[PDB]
Amino acid sequence: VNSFSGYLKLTDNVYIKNADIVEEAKKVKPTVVVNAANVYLKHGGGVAGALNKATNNAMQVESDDYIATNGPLKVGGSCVLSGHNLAKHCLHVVGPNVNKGEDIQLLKSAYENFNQHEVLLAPLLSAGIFGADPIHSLRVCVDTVRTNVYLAVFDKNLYDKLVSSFL
Ligand SMILES: O=C(O)C[C@@H](NC(=O)c1ncnc2[nH]ccc12)c1cccc(F)c1
Repeated sequence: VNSFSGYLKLTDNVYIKNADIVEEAKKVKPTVVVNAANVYLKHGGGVAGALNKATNNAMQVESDDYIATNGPLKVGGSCVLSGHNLAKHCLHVVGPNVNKGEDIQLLKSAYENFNQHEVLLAPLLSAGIFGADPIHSLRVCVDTVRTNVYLAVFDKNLYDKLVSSFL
């Protein structure tokens, strides 16, 4: 039994809510919050910019040290860093950015990173400004993630569309 509230159950292990992931993280303080990162961990906009802003830029400072040491992530890859004031850990996951020309088949690989963690608060990878079909992303999520995932969808109209079209 945990502290997530108001989530709609989609499957045995996937739950969904129309919510700002930052506000959910502040309220729940989960073990793992997922960031929709890019390979450079440059947290400018979207989920990443919003999470980083809520950490007072500490996420960016930590991320720059990570990249200076290790180089960039792969599309489809991830790294575990601090969750700062928002969570114990942040799992930075790189879904493909279709607007940048990245391979949509890598979305499944991106979601596979979630399976290394028992419970996650996460956004809908590759949706919105990353340019992929969000209905497809939700289907890949449900068909790939086996651990317990609480999805926070920011856009209200999108949430309603995802629920109403879910198979
Ligand atoms: O509208 C949506 O859900 C899709 C969108 N999500 C957000 O931008 C978002 N989600 C939750 N809390 C948030 N707080 C501030 C922004 C924000 C998105 C776009 C690309 C990759 C993703 F993984 C998710």
